[PDB]
Amino acid sequence: VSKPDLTAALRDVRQQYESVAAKNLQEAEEWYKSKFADLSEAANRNNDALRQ
Amino acid sequence: RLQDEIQNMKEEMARHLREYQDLLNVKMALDIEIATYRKLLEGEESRISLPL
Amino acid sequence: RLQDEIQNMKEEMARHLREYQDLLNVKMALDIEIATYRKLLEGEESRISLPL
Amino acid sequence: DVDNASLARLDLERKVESLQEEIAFLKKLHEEEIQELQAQIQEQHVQIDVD
Amino acid sequence: DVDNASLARLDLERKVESLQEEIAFLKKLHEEEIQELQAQIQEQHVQIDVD
Amino acid sequence: VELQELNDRFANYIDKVRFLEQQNKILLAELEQLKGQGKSRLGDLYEEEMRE
Amino acid sequence: VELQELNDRFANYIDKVRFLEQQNKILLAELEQLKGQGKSRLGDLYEEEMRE
Repeated sequence: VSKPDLTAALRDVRQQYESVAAKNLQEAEEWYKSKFADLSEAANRNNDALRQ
Repeated sequence: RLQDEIQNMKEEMARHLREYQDLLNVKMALDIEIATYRKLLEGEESRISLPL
Repeated sequence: RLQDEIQNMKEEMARHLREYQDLLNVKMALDIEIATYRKLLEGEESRISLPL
Repeated sequence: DVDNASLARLDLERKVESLQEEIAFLKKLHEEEIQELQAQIQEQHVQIDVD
Repeated sequence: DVDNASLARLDLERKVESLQEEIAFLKKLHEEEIQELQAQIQEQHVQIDVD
Repeated sequence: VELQELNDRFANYIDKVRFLEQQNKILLAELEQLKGQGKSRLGDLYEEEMRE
Repeated sequence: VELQELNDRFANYIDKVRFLEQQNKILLAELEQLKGQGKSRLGDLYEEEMRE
């Protein structure tokens, strides 16, 4: 009980960096998909007003 | 741009394999703490189990 | 429009191909736990002392 | 007959419109799922404290 | 031009079908993000990294 | 005293079992959702749309 | 022999720690397969009607 755990504090910082590294990559992929949808359908709108 | 987002996604996934390598350094530290917790459990129940 | 719909499905798939590779890296850390459980059996045979 | 062929073509129009948003959701909610799961797999692990 | 349009609808449907595996993926990868955000909220509370 | 300290050491490793039994309920919930309840119902709904 | 049986019982609960770690790693190796293929294996029945 006089071990208010340092290995828990070092376990937190590792599992937090493992989670942050995964989520910072997944945010960048999900913004790439979402930006690709915006740019593609803005390009479709310009194509389609140019067809009307 | 959508073909370049298929490529940027493969390299963002190659970066998430490095974010997970740096999380895996912390996970392998917890796995060494589990391999050490085994030796602490082995040592403490041996203090409880006792001579003639 | 059909060419863009074909690229959008590939970017989504290309991310999911490493979302499962990082779950195989999590499974590889569970094989370090399986490899550590053999040292727990060697440790339990040691832990008992079989008294003295 | 031209209205019935327009009802057929209308499902795939409204679908391929909607499915541009479903890709733009897919990328995020997949890369969010895999990153919270690969944070779980790190929180799986160890503390000790010391003598 | 109902046929010329319908052959173009089938190339859009080929995207929709493939992308509707990917709806079923997406709509439950979000239930799974709510499980793994309940994992990262759970897993400081237990455990901590596991003591 | 070593019997009670090694009793309470096995009680600490039971609390370590409860913690990994909680992790085992997270990865179980994460197994079922997409496979079980995703494409079964979301397929069935679209299968009747594309049948129509 | 009670402190030794409770040392070996803490080794049994370290092997239950490793067992719930190994069960959560099996559920990880099954959920990565069931995310990657569990959409498509339930789609391909319905979506191959729709492709025909």
